[PDB]
Amino acid sequence: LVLAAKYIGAAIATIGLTGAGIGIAIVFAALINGTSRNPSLRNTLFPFAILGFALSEATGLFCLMISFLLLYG
Amino acid sequence: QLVLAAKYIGAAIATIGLTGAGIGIAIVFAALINGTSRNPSLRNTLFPFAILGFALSEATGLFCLMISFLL
Amino acid sequence: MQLVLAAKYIGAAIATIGLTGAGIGIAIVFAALINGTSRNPSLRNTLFPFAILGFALSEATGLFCLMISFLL
Amino acid sequence: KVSLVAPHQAIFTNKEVSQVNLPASSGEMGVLANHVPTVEELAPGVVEVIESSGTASKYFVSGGFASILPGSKLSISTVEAHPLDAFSSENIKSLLAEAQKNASSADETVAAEAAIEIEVLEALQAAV
Amino acid sequence: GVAFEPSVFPSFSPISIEESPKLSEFELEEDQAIPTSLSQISLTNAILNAMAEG
Amino acid sequence: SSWQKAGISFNKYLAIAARTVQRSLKNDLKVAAEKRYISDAKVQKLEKVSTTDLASN
Amino acid sequence: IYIIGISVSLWIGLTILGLFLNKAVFFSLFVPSGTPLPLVPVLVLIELLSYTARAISLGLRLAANTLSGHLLMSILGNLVKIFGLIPLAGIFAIVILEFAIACIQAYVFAILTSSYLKDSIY
Repeated sequence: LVLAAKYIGAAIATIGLTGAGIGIAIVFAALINGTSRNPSLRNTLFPFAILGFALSEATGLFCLMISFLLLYG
Repeated sequence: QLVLAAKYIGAAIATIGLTGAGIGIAIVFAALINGTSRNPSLRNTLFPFAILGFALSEATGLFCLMISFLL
Repeated sequence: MQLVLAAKYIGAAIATIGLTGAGIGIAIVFAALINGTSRNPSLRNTLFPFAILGFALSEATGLFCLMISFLL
Repeated sequence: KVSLVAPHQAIFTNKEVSQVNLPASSGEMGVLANHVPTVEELAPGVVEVIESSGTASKYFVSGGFASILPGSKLSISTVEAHPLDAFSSENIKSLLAEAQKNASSADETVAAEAAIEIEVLEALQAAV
Repeated sequence: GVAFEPSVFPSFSPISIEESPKLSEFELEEDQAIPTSLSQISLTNAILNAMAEG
Repeated sequence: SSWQKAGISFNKYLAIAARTVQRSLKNDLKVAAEKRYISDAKVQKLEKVSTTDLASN
Repeated sequence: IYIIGISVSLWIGLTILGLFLNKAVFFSLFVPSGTPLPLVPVLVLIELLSYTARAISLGLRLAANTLSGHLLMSILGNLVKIFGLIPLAGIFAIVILEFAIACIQAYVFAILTSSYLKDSIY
């Protein structure tokens, strides 16, 4: 039976969402606390937050494609 | 049928290591964003350690993803 | 045997879960030594002796756990 | 290299020192050779400066601001800096007993000033 | 030691001491009074030095 | 202490700690030291060339 | 009450997505922070996708409050079989927290709608 083990591959693979969810808040906590020290507002800290969040979110997008491929192919 | 059933579950248990790779990319960026506001680590200097430090932490996620993708 | 060979492969994977404590332990002592040396002035002594001795104690957990998975 | 200059006399003045341990606001910090930049407030403790060997001079500072420059320079600006041998044990007990009885006995700034004088007198009497 | 001249010395406030160029180079406690304590201590020191020279 | 809630700044806190440490030391070593903690100066705020009440603590 | 809460929350989520799409027909669109990079359209998990997650989280307050009150049936059989006065203090604290959760859930729903109206006019 291959259909029974295919459903378990989409549940245990979602355990990696803890690092992607906490990583978006870790980069936002340092940017909000650093901007109040004057005066990283326009660009500088604001431009690095958009590029820094894409690196932390890359692990969640790659792990989600593995569980989604087992439920379709 | 037991060999094909274990291959589908192996792609999910091997993805548990993404918590260290996802949080590691943000831990290096949090210290670089807070340290750049102290004046004046902008161009180069701290930019080289952040680019080299992020590639070393991302090596664990790329090696762990090849194991589940080889099934 | 089929039941004896299946438990040996599962034992080598469950025993390898302890690498998170040994891997983060070597980095915890290195993070305090890098930040402590910048505050002057223990570099080649004082803090250098505790970092070498402290890393050997944290690495004992990874070496003992690796022998269990290697013998199963 | 220390610059412990008071507002009445000069102690270190010229740069001819090695190590110095002064009590700051957080903990008992100690400057070594090339110290890092740290401008923390000094509390009412003992400011000992080790002169190469064991020729340290314990100077009981009354509190100030220990400034550490980036060029391996320590500027300990304090109001009063006296040695440990210039204090009397009989006269120190009279100031601590009068400040404890006057605390929480009136109003205005009389009870608030007695609490700060009792804490500074207890720390100097325990380091004899 | 015979003649003199009228000089002047500026005194910064608490808002100008924290807005310096290299003010964040030293380890200062941002939770406690660090910006206000630097301007209050400098006012009494500058007044004592000007009165002694005068 | 809690000197931020009252009207005591860094100048008043440093003068109170230096005067209490000098009086708690040796009584015989108080030569040329009592004049640094006692003053007869007064302060009077002016307005418009009139002034108000003169205070001296 | 559980089926009516999920149906009422789904209608509020569709109105927030339809109002933001109607304002984009005459005030440009964009809605994306640019910092010399790309791949901004792949992370479209907000605006339209955020309305589905906010409606299920806000609508679950009615089902979570009913689960706390229905849990007293298991503790009633053990108290009528240490002293049983510990169950009265615990049920009073859970009832006060469930009633106060309605005010926090209503304030969280109004704060989420303020971000959609301010971003649609900027």
